[PDB]
Amino acid sequence: MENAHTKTVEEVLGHFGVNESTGLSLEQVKKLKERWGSNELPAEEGKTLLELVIEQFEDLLVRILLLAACISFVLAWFEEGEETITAFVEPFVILLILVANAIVGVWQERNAENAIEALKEYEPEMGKVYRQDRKSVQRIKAKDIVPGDIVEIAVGDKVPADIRLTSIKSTTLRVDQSILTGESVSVIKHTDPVPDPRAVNQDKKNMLFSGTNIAAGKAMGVVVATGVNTEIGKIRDEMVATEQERTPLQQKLDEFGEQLSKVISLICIAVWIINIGHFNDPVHGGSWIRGAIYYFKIAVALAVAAIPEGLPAVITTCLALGTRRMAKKNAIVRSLPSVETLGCTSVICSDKTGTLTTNQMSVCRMFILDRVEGDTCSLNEFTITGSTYAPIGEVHKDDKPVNCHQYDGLVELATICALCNDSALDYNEAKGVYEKVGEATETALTCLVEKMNVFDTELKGLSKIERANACNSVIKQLMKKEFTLEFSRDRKSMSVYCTPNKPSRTSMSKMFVKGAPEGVIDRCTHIRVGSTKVPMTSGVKQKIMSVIREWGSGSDTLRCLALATHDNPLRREEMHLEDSANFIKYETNLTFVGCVGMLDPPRIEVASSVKLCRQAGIRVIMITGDNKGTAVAICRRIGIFGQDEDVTSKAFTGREFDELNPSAQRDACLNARCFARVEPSHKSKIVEFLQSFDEITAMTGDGVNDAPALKKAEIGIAMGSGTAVAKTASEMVLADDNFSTIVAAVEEGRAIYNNMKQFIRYLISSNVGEVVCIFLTAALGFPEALIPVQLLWVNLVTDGLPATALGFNPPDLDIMNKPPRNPKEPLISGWLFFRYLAIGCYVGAATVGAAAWWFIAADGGPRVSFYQLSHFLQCKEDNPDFEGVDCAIFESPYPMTMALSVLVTIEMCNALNSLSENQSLLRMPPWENIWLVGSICLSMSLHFLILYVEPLPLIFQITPLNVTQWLMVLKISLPVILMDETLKFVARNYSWPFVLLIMPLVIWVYSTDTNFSDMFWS
Ligand code: ALF
Ligand SMILES: [Mg+2]
Repeated sequence: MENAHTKTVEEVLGHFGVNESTGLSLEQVKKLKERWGSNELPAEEGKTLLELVIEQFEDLLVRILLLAACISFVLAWFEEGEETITAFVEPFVILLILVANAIVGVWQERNAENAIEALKEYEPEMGKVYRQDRKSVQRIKAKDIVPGDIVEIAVGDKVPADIRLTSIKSTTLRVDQSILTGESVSVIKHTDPVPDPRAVNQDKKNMLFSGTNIAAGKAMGVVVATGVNTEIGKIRDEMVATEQERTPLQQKLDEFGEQLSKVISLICIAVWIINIGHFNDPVHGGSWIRGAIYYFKIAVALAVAAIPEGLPAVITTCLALGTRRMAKKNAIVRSLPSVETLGCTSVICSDKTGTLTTNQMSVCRMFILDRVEGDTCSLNEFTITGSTYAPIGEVHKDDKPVNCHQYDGLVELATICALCNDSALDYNEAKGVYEKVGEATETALTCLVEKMNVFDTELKGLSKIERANACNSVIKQLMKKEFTLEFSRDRKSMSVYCTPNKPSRTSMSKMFVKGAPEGVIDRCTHIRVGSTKVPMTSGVKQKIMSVIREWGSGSDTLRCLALATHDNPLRREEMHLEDSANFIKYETNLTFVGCVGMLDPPRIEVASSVKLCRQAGIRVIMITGDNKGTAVAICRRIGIFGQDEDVTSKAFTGREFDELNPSAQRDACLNARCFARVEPSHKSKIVEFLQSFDEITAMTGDGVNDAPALKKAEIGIAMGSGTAVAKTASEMVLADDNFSTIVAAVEEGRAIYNNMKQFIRYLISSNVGEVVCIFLTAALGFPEALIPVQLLWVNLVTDGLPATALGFNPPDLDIMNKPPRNPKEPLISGWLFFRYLAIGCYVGAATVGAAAWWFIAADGGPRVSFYQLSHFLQCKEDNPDFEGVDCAIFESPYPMTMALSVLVTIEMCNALNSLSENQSLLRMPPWENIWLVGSICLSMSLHFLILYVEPLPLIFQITPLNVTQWLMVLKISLPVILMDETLKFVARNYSWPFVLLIMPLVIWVYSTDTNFSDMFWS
């Protein structure tokens, strides 16, 4: 059945072959069941850990590292029995870091909440259905309802499937459609067809939708769609068809990984070509026997040197620290990688009710009659302060405190509001927040009554439990409700009959009236001025109507609720209380006591957040299921739209949006800033159109309708008092219900992204330095200087501690005044690429020289020959007298610890001057980041431990160093800071206590004058 709302009830009955009270037969129900299925939303299967691990192992960098570990294990098998189990430490440690990365990634991306199964609890467990031929009413589970079936729904019942209403009992059907519109207001429904092929769910008032409870009233209806074909079915389908896409930083890192893999392949091929020169098959030797292990030892070392192993760990640590800061700001973050993507947000999409507003209806304006002029009257307008159901508020007439006891019209209005309401107010001691037991409008009237002590009741020390209803109880003690007249569609008003409790009261019959201004005023024939009744006149009616229209159609489109009372009601026994037609007849001689106006009020922290978003370059677009007028009024109130701003081509509705031209279809999302009366699919389409412009969108909401948009958007935020569907479909939850936390999170994400760029560049520079070192050692043929396990230790511990310290950098001063960054921004620029490539080349050359320094120019150590004996695998016993030295000195740990110490100290110095992108270290000292110096001294302490503890110098081929060699290492390492400062100065042009600290040290280390002898190849 398509467009069931357009067709009449007879047509939709005939199409299904269904009649009232004889809905279906035992075979027709089976045919409809097999044709469609079951009234159920298929759940999402939980993601198993095995598939998560397999997918996370698909990373190219991880794959290269795993291949390196495997080939290292193969090489270690060929190793002799002379060495101990330390030969297998390398594959073990590489596998350990790989599984550590996998486990930390699982911890990062594991969420127990499921987007469908736990969330779709809106489906009723049981519903009275199946008006088949067997009996009358069948209370069978809603799991197996067929589209042809007839359903009856009662008060508090949840609609099982998409139902096209046929008959309405109790004259009113109040439906709560918050899951599809976000509004808790009761939607009065009818059975008349709406003759439009394309209509939003709000326009469809002849249909019932699954998962929506009934505020009041009972009715009968015929199902139209079930299971996936329902509106909640569309919500679930949107919830499952959206797969989270890698954040822009992750895309940049994947591009870097692909580039790194290709350059690894090229460098490995080049090394293999060069290794042919040293080990040539025409030259008689064991080229295959022993040249293979040397080449593959390079390949494993090259792969280890290229991959920044500690980068995922430090990134996770930084994201976890940012998440902890957010949790200290009362905002719990569910996904760490989405913390940084907050900074690059181009557009913020928001839901009006609950997120921008308080979702607590409160009356803000009210007026009564004080003086009546000739064809004119004087309205005593008041304003109510308060946006919460708590009765803490004051009346303001021209912004002055007012005591309502003196005014008699206010007392009458308060009595009418107290008695003519069915709802009430209660206090939750557990939560500490007053909540509405019934309708929002009647609860707002109750709160207004309690705010002003019209009888001057004493509330000096009343408990919060009894403060909720004290004034209402005092009023109700005076007047008792004999009966009530229910709301009706035709009269659009509510009447309550009351009798005074005092036995000697002269007046004994009063009917209070509360309803829509039009009908109530047209049915009003007198005006209540103070305690005196006044005949009505045309001018007073016209001015009252004009005031109502300006209150309900301007900057603050409040819902208008006219009030009245009946001073001469007919006797109770004279009444015929069966039909609603007699109600309007009995409601004809009212006196206009006054009127009130109410709206959903925005929070007291939204407008500032919106203007701060505008300052930072983020556009805040409001998308809501409410009517366009209220949406625009709230937009103007919170500052999205100007008070006098024209919104002809900037505010749209879903029906307007769908029919719009494709070029204008793009243009609307390009320029418009407010969307109202939109389905959840419309919100998803808005977000998708915004993303099509390559813009990161932040969706904020608190309802089920927001969930498809929250999932579709890159980052989704949910309020801490909204539905669990929004909470679990969003990456961030605002526990304190504070909107400024969003701009705070954007600021923290920008700072986090800056720090992440800094330490990513630092780690990549270290890695390229190690790669250049390995390539130089392979090409020259010199004995190895850096072993892969030393590279693991350097890349993980002594780099992650400085990397975390660099992630602890203070943020930029102008961080929140800058526009959002382009998502396609390269992580490395050309000049910075040149800087870090030069640093890496210097690191490689320095490590190679430090290894060669011990071999050739050893001060106090064994001095080998020139670069002629650079090749060392050709050394053998009974050699042609190359030198009278042992051939086993080439494996000594002294050159290896030389290279390790040079690398570590150069990395420490690089961490010192990686504090800033282009600011020199002289301008801002390392003392600014007190974590940086602490992490660096901790890393030096760790290095000294691995040098001087008992077992550790065995795993790493290193030995303790004497003072002279340590000074040589320092002399080699120091010029890196000078080189970085020079490069920074060139970048810039194309404090004193810190400066005086290093002067006594630089002279002391450089005082010794030690020269070299390697000059022939130069
Ligand atoms: F609360 Al809404 F669209 F206004 F989900
Ligand atoms: Mg909402």
